[PDB]
Amino acid sequence: GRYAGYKDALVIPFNPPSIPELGTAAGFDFELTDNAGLGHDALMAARNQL
Amino acid sequence: WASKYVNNFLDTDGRIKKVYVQSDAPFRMTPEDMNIWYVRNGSGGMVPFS
Repeated sequence: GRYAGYKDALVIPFNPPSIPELGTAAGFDFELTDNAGLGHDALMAARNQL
Repeated sequence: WASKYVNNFLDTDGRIKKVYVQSDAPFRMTPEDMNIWYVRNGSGGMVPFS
């Protein structure tokens, strides 16, 4: 409530998980990679596209 | 004659890679080629290996 309406910063309150290494059961972790030596700009173009 | 690894450069594929210095082949093939090579002395003048 206090900080969602706050222009100066992004503030995320949260209760730490008991075992953080597990993340969330619904969660997925993906790695988009530059496999042809196409460069940072191309990889982030792809990131934003995806 | 032996060639020398100087340092690394960033090839256009983004991978760090090597930089070598050596004589071009025509000037390091035969014992008469070593006469072509000039050092320079404390005075700024070129002196041949011969």
